[PDB]
Amino acid sequence: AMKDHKFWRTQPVKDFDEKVVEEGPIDKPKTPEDISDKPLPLLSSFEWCSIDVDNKKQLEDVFVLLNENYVEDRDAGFRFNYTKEFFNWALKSPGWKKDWHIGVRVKETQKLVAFISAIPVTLGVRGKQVPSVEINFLCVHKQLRSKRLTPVLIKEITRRVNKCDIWHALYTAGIVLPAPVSTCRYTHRPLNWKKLYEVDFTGLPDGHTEEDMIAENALPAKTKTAGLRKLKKEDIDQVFELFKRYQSRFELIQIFTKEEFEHNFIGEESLPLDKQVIFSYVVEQPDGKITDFFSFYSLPFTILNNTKYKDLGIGYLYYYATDADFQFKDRFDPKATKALKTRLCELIYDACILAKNANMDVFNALTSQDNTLFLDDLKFGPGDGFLNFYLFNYRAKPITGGLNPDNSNDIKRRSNVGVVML
Ligand SMILES: CCCCCCCCCCCCCC(=O)SCCNC(=O)CCNC(=O)[C@@H](O)C(C)(C)COP(=O)(O)OP(=O)(O)OC[C@H]1O[C@@H](n2cnc3c(N)ncnc32)[C@H](O)[C@@H]1OP(=O)(O)O
Repeated sequence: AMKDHKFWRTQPVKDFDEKVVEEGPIDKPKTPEDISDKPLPLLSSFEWCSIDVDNKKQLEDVFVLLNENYVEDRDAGFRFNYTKEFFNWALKSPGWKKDWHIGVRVKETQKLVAFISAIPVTLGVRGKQVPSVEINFLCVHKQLRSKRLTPVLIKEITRRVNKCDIWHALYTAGIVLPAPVSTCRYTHRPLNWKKLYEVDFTGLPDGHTEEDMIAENALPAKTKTAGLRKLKKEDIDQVFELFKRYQSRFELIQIFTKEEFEHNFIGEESLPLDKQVIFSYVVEQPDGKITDFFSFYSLPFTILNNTKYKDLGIGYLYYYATDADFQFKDRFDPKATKALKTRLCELIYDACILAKNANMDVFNALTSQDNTLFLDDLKFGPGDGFLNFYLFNYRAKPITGGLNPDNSNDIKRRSNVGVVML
């Protein structure tokens, strides 16, 4: 499908199979002065609204809307379980504005029925510094589906961001839209097999007993990497530089500021185990040097119609970095690769141990970054979904997603996608 995109055919996006030769903005430059200060027209019975994350009730309508409508099928037996903690983390990064957390409420009932948010970030695209925004959490109520409300949400958010002189954005989607700059596959590492099976999230291959599977996926109780501990504010300067250094190898990344970095990796203090969102770890050597860093975040699902379970823990491998190959000049030097693979397999194995001990039931990871070096060895099984990466108002050459043409993990090129979207 290439011409049947009534809305996207009108937007400044790359075209399918387009041979990019000059990367960069698509539309001719504009000024925030050429941008209407008035919110786009909306269906007579609807009205725009600005969700204040700092408001209990308002933030609540957001995750209630998303929880009830994020899954496409009432018979699924499961639902997303966004929390106030999750959104406080994801929506309050430095530079955020209530004006960019947009919703659509029914005038009469004031019911939230749509939502979409943007957060400002600096994107690094093949070395190019691009002030942008990341769009996420787009959601339209099930009763308002196939009515083409989405394009209006997109256009209204594009306007508010443009009025602030920001002209680009990164967004991801499982569905195929005009020219993705990259595609990655999802993988799942069973941490609590028995429960995943009982809530029907994994199968039992013919020839295998439930005992085979449990033993096969059984994990040690304690981590193994020496010097491994939780990230602390004291560590920020070192970890930040280590991260930036490692990240520079990728072609698509978010260029954090120390402030953004700290907000993103050290969560809200005083949160119970069962409510904690971000989990960041570091490895410190006897000389005080920080040589490793990895993180994962929690986003549970609510389980339905089950007498034994009503919640499913889901950990998502996030950002990480290590100096394991800083000794070699060329990332793809087979020696640099071997050294990096051995370290990542070690660090991420401990990550699975930490996620399981944190009561995560399954561990999710994409084939982005250098993930394919450890994915198969650490038993992250091939998932059924794929994630396409896109750039609004920006034309860029294709970036490796860590997949072979047959959808298997490309362990030799890995991926040049360094950003991890929520
Ligand atoms: C510089 C500043 C710019 C900032 C803006 C950046 C732009 C990018 C922002 C995009 C945010 C993405 C980041 C995330 O949050 S991706 C996560 C989105 N959420 C979910 O997948 C879970 C729940 N799903 C829903 O609520 C769906 O029903 C949605 C709302 C997604 C579609 O509701 P609906 O089924 O009732 O469709 P429609 O009748 O309103 O309208 C259909 C039109 O919209 C296009 N469409 C559908 N889904 C997506 C999607 N995920 N990205 C981009 N476009 C999408 C579609 O191709 C069609 O246009 P066209 O093919 O005919 O031309």
